[PDB]
Formats: sequence, structure tokens, C-alpha cells
Amino acid sequence: EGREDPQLLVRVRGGQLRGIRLKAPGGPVSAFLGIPFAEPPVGSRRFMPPEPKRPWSGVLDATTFQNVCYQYVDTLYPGFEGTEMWNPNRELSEDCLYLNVWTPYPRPASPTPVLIWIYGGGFYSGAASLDVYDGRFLAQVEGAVLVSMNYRVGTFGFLALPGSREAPGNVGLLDQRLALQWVQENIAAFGGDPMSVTLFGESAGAASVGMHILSLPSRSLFHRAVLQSGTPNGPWATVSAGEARRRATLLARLVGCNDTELIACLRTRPAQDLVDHEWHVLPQESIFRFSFVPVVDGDFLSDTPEALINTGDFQDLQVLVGVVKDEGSYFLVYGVPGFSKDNESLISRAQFLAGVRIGVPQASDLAAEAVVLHYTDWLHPEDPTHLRDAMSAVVGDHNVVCPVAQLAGRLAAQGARVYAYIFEHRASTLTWPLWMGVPHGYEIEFIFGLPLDPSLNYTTEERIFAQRLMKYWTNFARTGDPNDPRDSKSPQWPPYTTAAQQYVSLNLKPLEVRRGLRAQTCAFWNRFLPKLLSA
Amino acid sequence: EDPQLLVRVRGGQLRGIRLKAPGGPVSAFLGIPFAEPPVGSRRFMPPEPKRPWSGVLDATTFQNVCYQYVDTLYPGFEGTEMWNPNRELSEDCLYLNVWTPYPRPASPTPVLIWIYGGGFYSGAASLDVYDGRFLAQVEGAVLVSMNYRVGTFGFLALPGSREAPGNVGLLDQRLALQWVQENIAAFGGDPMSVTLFGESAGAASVGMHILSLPSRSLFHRAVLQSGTPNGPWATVSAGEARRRATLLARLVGCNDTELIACLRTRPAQDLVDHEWHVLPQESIFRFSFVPVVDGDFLSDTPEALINTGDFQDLQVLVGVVKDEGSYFLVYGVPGFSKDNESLISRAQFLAGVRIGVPQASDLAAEAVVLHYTDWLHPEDPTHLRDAMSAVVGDHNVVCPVAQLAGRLAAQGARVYAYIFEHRASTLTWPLWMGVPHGYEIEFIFGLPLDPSLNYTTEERIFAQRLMKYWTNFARTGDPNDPRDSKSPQWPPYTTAAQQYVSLNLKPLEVRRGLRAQTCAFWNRFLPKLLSAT
Ligand SMILES: CCN(CC)CCNS(=O)(=O)Cc1ccc(C)cc1
Ligand SMILES: CCN(CC)CCNS(=O)(=O)Cc1ccc(C)cc1
Ligand SMILES: *[C@@H]1O[C@H](CO)[C@@H](O)[C@H](O)[C@H]1NC(C)=O
Ligand SMILES: *[C@@H]1O[C@H](CO)[C@@H](O)[C@H](O)[C@H]1NC(C)=O
Ligand SMILES: *[C@@H]1O[C@H](CO)[C@@H](O)[C@H](O)[C@H]1NC(C)=O
Repeated sequence: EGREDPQLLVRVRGGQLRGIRLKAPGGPVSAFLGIPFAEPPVGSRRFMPPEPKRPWSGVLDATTFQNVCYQYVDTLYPGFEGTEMWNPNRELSEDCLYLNVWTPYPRPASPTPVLIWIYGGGFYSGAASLDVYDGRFLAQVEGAVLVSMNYRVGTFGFLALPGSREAPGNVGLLDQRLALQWVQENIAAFGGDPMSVTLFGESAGAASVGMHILSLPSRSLFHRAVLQSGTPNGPWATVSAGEARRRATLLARLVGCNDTELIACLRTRPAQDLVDHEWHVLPQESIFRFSFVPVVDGDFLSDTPEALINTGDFQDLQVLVGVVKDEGSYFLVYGVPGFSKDNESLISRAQFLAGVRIGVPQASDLAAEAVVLHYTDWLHPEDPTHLRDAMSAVVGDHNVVCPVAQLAGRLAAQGARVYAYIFEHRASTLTWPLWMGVPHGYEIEFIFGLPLDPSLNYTTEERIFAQRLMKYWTNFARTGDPNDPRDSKSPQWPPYTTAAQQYVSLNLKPLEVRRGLRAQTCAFWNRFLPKLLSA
Repeated sequence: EDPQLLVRVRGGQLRGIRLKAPGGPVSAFLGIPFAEPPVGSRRFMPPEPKRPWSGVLDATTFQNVCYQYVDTLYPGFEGTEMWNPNRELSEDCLYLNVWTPYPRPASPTPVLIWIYGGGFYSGAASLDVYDGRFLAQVEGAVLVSMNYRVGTFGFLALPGSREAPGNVGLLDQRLALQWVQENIAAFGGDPMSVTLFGESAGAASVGMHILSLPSRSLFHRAVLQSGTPNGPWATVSAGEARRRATLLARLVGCNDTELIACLRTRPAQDLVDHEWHVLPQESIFRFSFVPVVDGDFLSDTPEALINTGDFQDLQVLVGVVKDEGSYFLVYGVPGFSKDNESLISRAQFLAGVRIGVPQASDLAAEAVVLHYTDWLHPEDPTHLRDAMSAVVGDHNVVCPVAQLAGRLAAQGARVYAYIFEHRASTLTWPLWMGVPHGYEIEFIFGLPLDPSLNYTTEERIFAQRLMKYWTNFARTGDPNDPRDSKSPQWPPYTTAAQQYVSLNLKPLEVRRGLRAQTCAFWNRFLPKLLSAT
């Protein structure tokens, strides 16, 4: 050093870092990218719990994003920004345990509340380096210290032979946990406040956040949580020990492989071979189901999330949860016959019934009948536009809306301060067709403030709307309350309660308070369907 | 001797009476025997045609009411007593009544035949609410009503036995229908234009005449008010009728021939005393002795018959009142009473569901609770109370009606549907019960035309409107008034559009979907659930 920028030199537990001064529309921000927090989980370390990164010598260059965790890459619509925006934007490697810090420039002199982002992607994909997760805007406009980590996905992160020493399960969640510990120890060096840490995440990221709430060793590592369109409870976010074991051994067979021997053989397989067979282990033809996800191990998760949220005391927990208007639409083009992004996807009654079997793969013929009958419009039972929309609702309700409603209800009944929202604005920049509405994932670019980038062609009102959302999120992180104190003009966001069930609509219009989060329909999914399946 | 009041029928001569209606005189011929008295060894037996008589038979007064249970829940209370027998009880009760214009119609006049309800355990054609004088005076109708045996006397069955075949109360109805065919022209009636109408069990009877071949030659059109042959209460299987008949016999100290012989020695009231004790569950909207699927009068279950039926040349008017279930709640469901607002707890709602849906398994009862609960206010006692009423109304009447209408329309029938939503200003039941089961009848029969009953002028005009709909339907198969252009028109019910109309003080409003979502639950989902327990 000596001729470098003295404002970008920082020491952490493992050694010295040099970050980079980024340009944001409002001014500069500090970025420290590709900071290693674990020893590379490769070779004999594949499927193993991560170990803390061993100290390095000299100045680690922290000016670029590091490798993305080895993962399936989406092929359905090549070159289409709608899918490609979620695809890896750095080299795929098993050496991928790195994290990223964004702060104001110069760095804050007083301890600043920290936001930690956990990406989604069904636990089979994702990366902290995607453009939609750019932390520079929150850092610049709101003064946030923002952290995001890579964690192992797919087999690498979640293949488990429960009870074994060599593949104990949930190691991708342990990657996340190790990053949270890194923040506690080191974030003060960047001006961050380890006594004020808020997790947020979307989809599998949301489910991860929920699991950290439900896992005791994680509870000492953060203070507040935001769950966007995902939950630990529900049909996709976990598997039993038996089911993880069965999937792990099937995959082993499919790539040509006593747990020790089975795992030793798997560890000799090229990463890509595992990826190429990952989807073949699902027990049924299905959408919104992922082969390798957290396992109920009786360790990280001491019981099912269902049982844990039913018996947990969440007195000192503040939580923000919500959904987008059309959670299920995105998933339909990946498996339900009759659906495509390139046409209006009007479907027949027969295609609806078939689509229900795929969207609710665990349903008996009778439960499937219950779903079809509940979602049918009996005034227009053959109308193809309603059927298409009902198929979307089936998938979004089963997988996201009702699990969320269930989570908010249990958390609120048991001490938590809960705030709930529905996100209803469709980006003017959206490349998916109109019938898909506001699809899964499409609130993220607003929370992170992408509309502030002039090159992205968002409207003026969308720019203002993004600033509103950044305020809610950052005020929640700061105070546990999305409302602003210096502002009694704007309508207030009341907490979700069991008695009144209030949530707010997020759109271009000022906040509107609504009541009941699909109450009738979620009673069907959350109270009735389980009884029917268990008989 | 007024010759307008003297009629010769096949059995002999009758003398009727000239009554006063507010607008003019009418000719009434009351208590005409259409069958040999079903007494002694004829108890439980099919009716036989009345034998001829000498001289002039006095037909100026109502005959005895068929032996039946008499309600005692609210002694002296107008709301219940209005359904109670208003003449002496007797097993000698097979008589009919005819009202016509005075003087007797100059040309063959369309006939309306009323079949009273009362759950097949009660009822009488002599009730004030079934007074045919208004329809005859104002619309010029020829109106006919008959007594038919009810309870054990009409429906106790040992299926396959010669001495208690079942369905004899239905056979009483049919014999009266034959009597109309053979005799009504002497009163100025047109035997080639006969419309049946009936409410509750009467509506269900009408439906059974539709589904029974020998009846089909005796009428041309049908009106079913708040009742259907299909559904959970109107019929029993042969096994279950046999079970009930033998249990009742056992209860009164009684091989089929021997068993029925002993039952025939028992005084009528002894049978009535134990009538209710044979129901398999504590329940409401369930009756002990009802039509039986015998493979004779009913060749299969009504549901099977409506599904396969060809109903091309049939015209049918069907409908329900706004609060079908409320009347039944006070007869067994804890928490309910006419003398308070009947606000109930959640536990009372679950308990009430088991009583109102007595055949439901735990899971099926659970499904009913979750469907009807308002999950925004799961413990609001006002909603729970109104939900309880809706469960009973939907299960027993509304959804069976919607099912019947849909099957009939799909299979060629001309169908008109209504919901009756007007609560009479004179109603003596409390407000929470809304428009209860049975409370459209007094309007259809034109009772608000009686100045001494104190209906509002609006209600008087409303009554005349309904009398027009009903008699226009009888005349033409279409309730719309030809002298009236756009009113708007009452459209036929179809499976596609599902149109029905609201009957109230406001002009007709056309609606689509008769509890469509909820009836899918009852009509499509629940049976599958139970057929898997
Ligand atoms: C939009 C949000 N996510 C990331 C958070 C993007 C994509 N992943 S997804 O799980 O949402 C849908 C999906 C499912 C199955 C396959 C094969 C492909 C895509
Ligand atoms: C309201 C109309 N009906 C006649 C058409 C009057 C009563 N009969 S009912 O079946 O409607 C209700 C009922 C049921 C069971 C008991 C013991 C008492 C009353
Ligand atoms: C939409 O596209 C899919 C896939 O090409 C196809 O199966 C479906 O038939 C299409 N719908 C229509 C009506 O064009
Ligand atoms: C928006 O700006 C212009 C169109 O006016 C175009 O050149 C550019 O590609 C657009 N930006 C994006 C990313 O859509
Ligand atoms: C209404 O009356 C019945 C019987 O008289 C009683 O059981 C019920 O508790 C009453 N409802 C009230 C006042 O809550």
C-alpha cells in the first residue's frame, strides 16, 4: 500500500483486504467482494460441514465477485433475460464459499445496522453476485451495511445420508451459518453493528432465514428476519431423513456408485455428473419440487418446521413476511402441458386436472379432486382463461401463500411482531408475458433499488416506489418497524395479528390495509388437506 | 237447491258450498272421498277406489286429518300451530277438496293439484295456508288438494311383504290424481292440463310422481317448492325401512305377516308415540317413515333415476326460500331458540353439524365446518348461528334442488328456478330465522288478499304477482305474463347460464348460480368423501 486508496483497506480475522470504490447514481460506495469465509469444500470435503477459512498472508484482493457454487443451469429459454438474469454470472466451482460486503464510502464511523441477504433458487441454484442482488443502492441511499454470501446448493449443499459422518445433511445451511458468524466477528471492521443484524431472503433464501429462526445455534447470530415468498414449513423446503436417504442413494446409483463407501465413490465423480442427474431423483413428475433441500435431521432442525413453529416461543422476534401477486405462474412453464411464455396459455379442463397432479404431486386422487373442485369456477367450469389462472393459483397457494399465512399466524399467536405484505406491482421492464402477472422473484429488483439505475428504463414512479420499499426494509432492519417516525402523513403499516389479520398492498399507490391472507382458501390447504391425505 | 253447487261424479252426487272470497263467491267441494277408508285390515295397505254412494253426499265441510304426530314445542304459538291439524285426527282420512270459480267455468279450466308437506309425518289439506279460494276467485283456477296418509300409516314398509309394501301414502296421492282424471271435467276442470305443486315433502312427492311411470299419465307439469325426491331425507333404502319398521314393532310389543298383524291391533297413538325413536341418529331434518326405494313405485334411487331420465316434454318450476334451515335448528340443536337471538359458540357449531349432517363421518363433518367457517371471524356467534342455518338449508334443500334442476335441464326439461326472499310483515318467528321453510306458501295461495290478516298493500300486490306466475306456469309451462312485455322476463334455468330469479317486493332480478361453489361441495365432493369414510 501507500499509493492506493486508504479508505478501501480493511483487516478481518483471516487477514488484510483491499476493496473497491464503486460508482452509484447518488455517489460512491465501498465494496469488498469475494471474501473467503470457509476452506474450499472440495475433494474429501465434498458433502462435509464447512470449516473456517484459514488466515492468508498479504493483501487479499476483494474487488471482484468469486465463483458461483456448482449448479444446474437453466436451458428452457436461452438468451431470454427473464431466465438468464437468475443464471450464474461467474465461473461454476465447488470452491465457492465467499461473501460480499457493501458499505457507504467513506465507511460509517458509527456502528451501522447490517442486512444479510440469502439468495433463493430452490436450494439447487443461485448466487450472491447476480445483478438483482447488487447492494450498492441500499448502501448508498440508505447507508446500509449489506452482506451476502454464497452457500452450496444441490447435491453439494444438501445431499444427505442422515446419521452418517460423511454426508450429514444441511451443509449449505451450515455455510450460511458460518457466514453469519463471520459477520458477528468481523463486520465491525467495516463499520457494521453486529448487535443489529437483520436477515432477508426470497424463496429458498426465505426458507433458509426461517430455518435459522428455528435452529438454536443460529439464534445468537441475528436479531430480525424478513421472509419474501418462502417459508421453512410447507411442501418443498424440507424432506424427511428417509426421503433424503432414498434420494441420495438413488443419485449414487444413477452416477454408478455402507454409507462411507457410497460417499467415497460419489466424491470421485465430476461435479457436473452429479448436476446432470440431480432432477432424476424426484419421486414424482412435479413442479415446485427440488431434489436436494434441507433435511429434518434432528440436529440443525430438531423436528419438522411445522412442529417447531407450533410449539415455539417467538416473544422477542420481529419478522416481516410477504408474497407477490402471482407466485405460481413462473413454475407452470417448466412442466405443466399447455403452458408457455410465448402464448396465452389458455388450457382445457383436462389439462387443468393433469396440471393439478403435477402441481400437487403428493396428492391422492381424492385430494386432487378436492383441489380441482375448490378451484373450479362453477359458473364457467370450462373457461380456459379462468382454468389457466386457477392452475397458477393452485401452485402459488400450495407452495407459498398458504405456508406464509400459516407461518404468520403461528408466529403472531406465539409472541412475534409480524408485518405482512402483498407485492402487486408488475415492472414495466418485465420480459415475461402479461398472463404471468407479478411472478415469483419480481419484487427483488425493487427492494434492492435497481430502478435507481437510469440505464434500466424504469418509470419515474417505479423509481419513487423502489425508494419507498428500501425505506420500509431498512426501517424494519433499524427498528423492527417498517413505518417511518418522522412521517405521520403516509398511512401506517399495522402488524399482522391473529385477531385482525392485517397486511398491506405494496404498489404504486399509497399503502392500503387489507384483512385476511387468503383465509378461506388457506384453511383448505392448511387445515383440511393434511387430514385428507392422512386417511 | 243451488245447481252450481250440485255435481255428479262417478261415485254419485255431491253438494258443495258457496264461499265468500274478498272479490266474489267461489264454489267449494270439501271432504270428497276418493278411497275406501284405510282402516282395520287395510292399515299399511295400498288404497282402494271409493265405492259408489246413494243420494247427495254432503261436500260442504273439511274431512278428518290423517292420523299423525302433533307438534308440542311451542304450545299456542301461531308459528307452529298454523301447521298443526285443524280437524279431528282419524285413519279414515282419504278425502280431497276442490275449489272452482262461482259459477263453474264455462270452458275446460287448467287444474292445480296441491300436495302438502310436513316431512311425510304430518300435514293436511284443510290448513288455512292451503285455502284454494283465492286462486280460484282471482285467477279462475280449478284447485284440488288431497289428504294422504303420513307417518307409519302412510310409509311403514316391510319391503317385499304383501301386507306392508311401502309407499302407500304415495299411492293415496296417485289415486287422487286418477280421481281428478276421471271426475274433474264435471267441475269445469281440464284433465288434459294438470299441474302438480307441493312444498317440502309435498315437493318431494311431486318429484316422485315425475320419477314413477304410472303417475306420468296423470299430470303434465310440476312445481317443486323447497323439496326434492333426491337428497338425504326424502327416501330410505329397503334395508333401512325394514329396520325401522321392525324396531317400531318391537317398541310396541310386536315373519312379516305376523308382525304386521300385531301392528294392526295397535291403537294409532301407540304407533305415533314411538315414531321418532327409530331414527338411527340424533338428527334434524330427518323423518322416520318416508318413501322407500322399493323397485316398484321407485324402480331405483331418485338420484339414479334423474341421472338417466329422459325429461324432454316436462316443464318444471323449482325454488327455495332464503333461510331453509332456520326452522329446524330449534327442534334439536343446542343453543337455538325462537325466544332469543341464538348466538352460539364454536363448539356448539361443531355439535350442531353432527346433528344436521348425521350421516357424516368425523372427516366429513370437519370438511363441513371448515367450509362454512368464516376464517376472518371464526368465533363470531352471529356468523356461526347463520352458518348453522345455512348448513342445514344447503344440505337438505338448496343443493338437492340445484342438483335436480341441473339434471332436468341437461336431460331435456324446461326448468324455471327462483329464490323466495320476502319475509312477511306478519311473521311470528324471530328475525334471526329470516325467511323460513314454508313461508312462501301463504303468498302463492293469496292469503294477503284477506283484509283481516293485516298484510301490507305491497305484500298484497306481491301475492297477486306470485299467483300470476304460478297459474301462468300451470296454463302454459311458462311463468312469464304474455300481457306483460319486459318486466324483465324470467329465463329458463340451464346448465350453462344457471339463471334463476329472486322473488321479493322488488321487480324480478335475474341471478346466475344457485349456491354454485357450495353446492359443488355438497353435490360433488362430500359423497366421494363418505364413499371412503
Ligand atoms: C424466480 C426466482 N428463482 C430464484 C430466486 C429463479 C429460478 N428458480 S425457481 O425455483 O424460481 C423456478 C424453477 C424451477 C425449476 C426449474 C428447472 C427452473 C426454474
Ligand atoms: C314449516 C313447514 N312444515 C310444513 C310444510 C311445518 C313443520 N314440519 S317441518 O318438517 O318443516 C319442521 C319440523 C321438523 C320436525 C319436528 C318435530 C317439527 C317440525
Ligand atoms: C402454448 O404453447 C405450448 C408449447 O408450445 C403448447 O403446448 C400449447 O398448445 C400452446 N397453446 C396454444 C393454444 O397455442
Ligand atoms: C432502454 O433504453 C433504450 C431505449 O430507449 C435502449 O437502448 C436500452 O437498451 C434500454 N435498456 C434496457 C436494459 O432495457
Ligand atoms: C336461547 O334460549 C335457549 C333455551 O331457552 C338457551 O339454551 C340459550 O342459551 C339461549 N341463548 C342465549 C341467550 O345465549
